[PDB]
Amino acid sequence: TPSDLSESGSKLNVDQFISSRQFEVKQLQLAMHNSKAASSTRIFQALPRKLRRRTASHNVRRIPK
Amino acid sequence: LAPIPKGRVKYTKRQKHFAWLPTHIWNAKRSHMMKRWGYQMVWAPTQKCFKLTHRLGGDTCSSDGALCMDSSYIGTIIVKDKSNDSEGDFLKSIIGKLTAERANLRKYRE
Amino acid sequence: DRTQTFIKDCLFTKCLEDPEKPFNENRFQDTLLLLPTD
Amino acid sequence: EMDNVIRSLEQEYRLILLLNHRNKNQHRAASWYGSFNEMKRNCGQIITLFSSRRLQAKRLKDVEWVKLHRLLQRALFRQLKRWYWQFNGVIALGQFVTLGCTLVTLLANVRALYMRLWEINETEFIRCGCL
Amino acid sequence: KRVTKHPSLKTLTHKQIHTTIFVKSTTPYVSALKRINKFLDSVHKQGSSYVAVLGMGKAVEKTLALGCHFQDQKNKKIEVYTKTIEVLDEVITEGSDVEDDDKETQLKKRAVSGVELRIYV
Amino acid sequence: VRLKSRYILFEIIFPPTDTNVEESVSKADILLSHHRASPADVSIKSILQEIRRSLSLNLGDYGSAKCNSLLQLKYFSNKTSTGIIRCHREDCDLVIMALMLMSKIGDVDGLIVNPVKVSGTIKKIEQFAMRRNSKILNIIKCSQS
Amino acid sequence: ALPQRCTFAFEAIDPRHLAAPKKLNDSQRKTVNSDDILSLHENYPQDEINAVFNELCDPESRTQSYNNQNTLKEISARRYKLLTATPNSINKTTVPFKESDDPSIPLVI
RNA sequence: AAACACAAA
RNA sequence: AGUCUCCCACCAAUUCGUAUGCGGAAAACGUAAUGAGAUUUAAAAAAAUUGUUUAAAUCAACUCAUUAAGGAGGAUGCCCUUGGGUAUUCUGCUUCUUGACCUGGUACCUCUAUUGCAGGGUACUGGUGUUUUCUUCGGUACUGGAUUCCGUUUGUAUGGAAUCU
Ligand SMILES: [Mg+2]
Ligand SMILES: [Mg+2]
Ligand SMILES: [Mg+2]
Repeated sequence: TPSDLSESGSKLNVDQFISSRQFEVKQLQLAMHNSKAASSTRIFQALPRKLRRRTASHNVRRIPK
Repeated sequence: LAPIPKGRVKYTKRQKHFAWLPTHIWNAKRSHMMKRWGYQMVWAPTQKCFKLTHRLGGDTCSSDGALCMDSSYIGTIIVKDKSNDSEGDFLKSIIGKLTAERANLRKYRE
Repeated sequence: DRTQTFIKDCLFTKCLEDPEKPFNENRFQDTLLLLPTD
Repeated sequence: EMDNVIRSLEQEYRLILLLNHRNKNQHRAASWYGSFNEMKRNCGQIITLFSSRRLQAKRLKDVEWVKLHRLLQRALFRQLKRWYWQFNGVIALGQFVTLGCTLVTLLANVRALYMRLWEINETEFIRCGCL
Repeated sequence: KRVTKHPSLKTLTHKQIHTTIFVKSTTPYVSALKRINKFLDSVHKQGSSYVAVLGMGKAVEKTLALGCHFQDQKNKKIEVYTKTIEVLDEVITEGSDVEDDDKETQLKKRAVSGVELRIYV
Repeated sequence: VRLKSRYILFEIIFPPTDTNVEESVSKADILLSHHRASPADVSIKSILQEIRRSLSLNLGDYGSAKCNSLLQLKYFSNKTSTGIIRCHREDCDLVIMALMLMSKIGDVDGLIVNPVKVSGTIKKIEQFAMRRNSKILNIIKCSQS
Repeated sequence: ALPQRCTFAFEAIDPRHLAAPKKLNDSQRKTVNSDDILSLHENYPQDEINAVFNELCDPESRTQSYNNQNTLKEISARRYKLLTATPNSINKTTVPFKESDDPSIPLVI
């Protein structure tokens, strides 16, 4: 079970989630890059600051009085 | 003189002096707003684009992009001659009086 | 988790430039909380 | 042969919806959230149609085969590359990688089920009315 | 007779424009060297091999000078090609007192020889 | 807050002090005869101890006390004789004058120290070192003809 | 490079109709000489330009353009039902134009 | 260092 | 500077369809008129921020509770005494997108290729109906660049797909 039920809500563990799905990730990486899969360098670069955004709050909203 | 249109009562009640562009909310959420000549136009976007406009819209060669301007604030009049449904000999003199005869020439007409 | 951590490191070495940055500064949370905010 | 894949896909869709319900307000204006919400649409549209396999209880389908053939070639060779690139760019930043790796794993496990469904349905796809 | 000359048609898709310097008649020598070095360093990030150096008319002499500089200074293979460039010119034809700019404009073709100079890494 | 650092790039140049032998006058010939190599008895702690001794010998007690607060040799390899000395923005002049007043190594004599680039970050120092290394190859290729 | 006289007017589709901004056919990009710009000054459809201008000036056609302005839900349902068409060999993410239940929009450049 | 977090303190 | 809030895709609308003192896209946002209040209080004492961290003779400062936009008539006060201008208060009109959500019944049309029946839409009536998950849960959208193949006045004047980074 990648997710279980606990005290507050449901807990999802990244460990087993990516452990059980490993060969699928390998096949995905092989389908994306063929000759660069054997190499280990920087393919993905930093996101431009123009496209960079900011994080909002976790609440819904505050109504006017 | 045509009045302001009928959009949303809430937003229409806000202006009451300066009309709103059909992209007012978008520009206000993207660029800055100001109200000078009975209207509300854009001043400048949040991100600085001094050197960006030069390399994009200017006379430069290395310009890979485009710039879009909401220029709906520019008001226009359509004039038609109803003295007859034929050549506008009245509109000729009207334009020659309104602007210099540069406007009233064979090039801009033909 | 050891081979799992090796897989995560070989995955982070493609996106990030320093693979042992988050594990050293403790940014890889082992638990994902899923609950409506109360 | 089909029920296992359907159960796997609905189990993935449940986790997708559960984490979306919580990350809806945290990351509102985000580029990767667009792809994440775009994936859930296709997932649910395939899930409702293959749940209709049990909604009817007949021989499988007559035209929903064509519907599936239309809906399968929109995320496999069309929107897989950009999705993967954005799911890796959200990790390359370094701010939020804990859910980024999980999202990458979600995509990796979801595309495998789609490929399995394609390679299974090849025979009746080429048999019924097309391909 | 009043006649004006517009630039020549340039149809470059996305990357022919990047790794290409158009040497003007007023472009300085050192600025051209700097831009050529920047282009040479950015080519393999753009994904090309060479840098195009295009000049026509008066700037052909200093374009060939730019080429001869990197010929032996940095020991980089250069290629010189001779091409033809067609330019459209608006002329006024005789046919009261109007503005000089607002007259009958007729397009006329004019061919000029130019030099393209490619530099390898 | 930020600690204001200022790295110092120095080179060890060996003048061809030999009056009995005739020499070739050119650019790359003298560049090769001045950049021949560093001796084996060359390391980081042997150069740091020498510069620490010279600092106390030239400036004094307080001059060494104020300068030895952040005096470290970050990167140095004896194959190319290029070193990066970290110091404060206040004591950069002191370290430069000490590197100028460097007489000799305790066992190796006949050498000079040349400060080339001074900057407040290591990235620009590395970029300038790469540019200098690229420039060095040009005269070599030209003279090999 | 283009001359002074350049005015292109026609009747376009509502931009909400398109799903993605698909680029035009790019195959004759290499065969672009000055003869085409020379012929552009000669070949010009004045009739359609004047028709579009009169449609935009007249307040009757300008209001008739607002005859059937479909909503985002309408276009969404049309795109959802374009999934099941008669040609079951090509995937089309767009919706065809109709000469009866669709608005023709006059535009000027 | 800065900058980030329903962390951690 | 700060462990504060918000914008940085849209949606004739399960999408805060919010004409609510004014300005404002929003904001734990600015300000205006009146009345009251002090662990005996709506709430300060025995989310963020701040060394002291509002007041507690009067003033000054903080908190909360009311005042919807425009046009017309009458009364009062001021310069002015044909008349006109400003401020306050009472009657009262204009500002109009067949919309809380959800259940049941009736009436009409389409698909599944005869029917009773099975599902969706619209028009009407009746009702608090276990809407106790009192914090996110709706719809659509491949936004880097290069090249190649195929069909076209029988229909659409442009569409389909492929390889590499
Ligand atoms: Mg700071
Ligand atoms: Mg800080
Ligand atoms: Mg800060």
